[PDB]
Amino acid sequence: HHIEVVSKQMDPLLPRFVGKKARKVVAPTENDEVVPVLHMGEADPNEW
Amino acid sequence: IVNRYEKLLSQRPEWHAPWKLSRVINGHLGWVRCVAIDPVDNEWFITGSNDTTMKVWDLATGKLKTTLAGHVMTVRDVAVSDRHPYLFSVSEDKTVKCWDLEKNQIIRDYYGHLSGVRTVSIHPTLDLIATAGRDSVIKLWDMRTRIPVITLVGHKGPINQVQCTPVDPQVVSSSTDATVRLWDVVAGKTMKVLTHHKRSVRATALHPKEFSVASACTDDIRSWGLAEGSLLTNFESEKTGIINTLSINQDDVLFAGGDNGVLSFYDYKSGHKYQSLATREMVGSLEGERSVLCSTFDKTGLRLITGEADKSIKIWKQDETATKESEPGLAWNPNLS
Amino acid sequence: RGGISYDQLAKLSYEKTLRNLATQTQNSSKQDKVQKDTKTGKITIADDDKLVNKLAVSLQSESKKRYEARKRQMQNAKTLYGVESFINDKNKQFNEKLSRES
Repeated sequence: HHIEVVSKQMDPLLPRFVGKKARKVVAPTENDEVVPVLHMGEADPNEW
Repeated sequence: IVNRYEKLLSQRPEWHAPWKLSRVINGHLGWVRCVAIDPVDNEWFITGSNDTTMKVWDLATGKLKTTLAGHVMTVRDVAVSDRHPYLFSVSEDKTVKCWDLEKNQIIRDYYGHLSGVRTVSIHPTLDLIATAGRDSVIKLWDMRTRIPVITLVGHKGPINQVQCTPVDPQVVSSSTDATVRLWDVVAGKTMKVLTHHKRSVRATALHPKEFSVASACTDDIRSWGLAEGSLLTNFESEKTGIINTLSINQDDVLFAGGDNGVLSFYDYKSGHKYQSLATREMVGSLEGERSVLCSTFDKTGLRLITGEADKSIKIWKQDETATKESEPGLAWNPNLS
Repeated sequence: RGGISYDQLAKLSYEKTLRNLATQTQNSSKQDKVQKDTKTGKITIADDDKLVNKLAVSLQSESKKRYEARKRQMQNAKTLYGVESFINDKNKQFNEKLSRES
């Protein structure tokens, strides 16, 4: 069926972006893979 | 694994010459947090402070040219532009302020950090700014329209040090979660993660040529190849903690400032440490106040400029006698790791 | 003298549990695989229902014991030291930390 996309001119007085409303969102963290954290006291506490 | 240890005994690396202390410049009221140098003519410094000011020192004679006020709180970072006559300073006041070098008046203020902004780096070819700080995010600022174009979600803690590169990853970042990320900005997500650091990475420096970075931590200064993101080399360090800053001469000399006041010079190729110095604190100072907050080399790389916590800037010059008579430093003996 | 780093300690605990386990094995002597699907790489490992129940029971039991011994040190800890004045329990505990700092 194809398509043709055409914009509509908004009534300048009415709000453009009728749906934009300030609201807060918590985003998920999608964790695909794990990054290995790869690094290379006894008497020390008596000092520290 | 011994095969590697033989392969450390063939090279006998890279002689260089020692450094020594040319000049002492007092004149800041507070600490000296950051230093940058005119990228074109090498005629001056811009030095932050803990007194909020900026004092532009002449490199030749060390005289004080001008004072740039206008921050209410301490100035953590300062960076000067190449293609532009602009100077981007940034502070703990939550603001990145532009400076027009011509008329010396604040032009633009960039807005929207949550808290103090501890790093600015000026992307070489794009007319961008890269800012970062306790936000735990990197903001790519459009220099022209003051629009925080890109925001990079990222490290799990504050971001100490940020750099810019012309090709891929265009932003390297270092954080107190003890990681270093290599960023892909167009897609806006991490290209590569480098976790090998065991504590906060407090300083990085880009090698002017080989397209690599030198990353720091408490006791271990590593290097990293950019592009692929491999480790390249290590640098031999007993406890130097803490490493405040690094600087890379064009001769492949790798400076390391200590918080114990020791100046640890390295060769970049090897990992060898050919010199370690100790600064003299000051007339009335405390032995705690002896450390190195920032440092840089000029365009040539034959002089060194280190702001110190004792309220003084010091200028370290490379000795001209040297050669083989007696240069030799610690002489390349490496203990098993 | 003294403290021990978190590795050596880990090893010691590993050995301790090895001995305990070997004792379960000996007392049990006295009283007397890997398949990966072609469709998905999901691996499956055949399990004995016994020794799994024994495992859960072991963990729970040791948790109970630790919790209880620490609880007894709770009880004696507050009943032993009556010397200095204290407003509440938490004060007395803090000042016993001050006894540890000496």
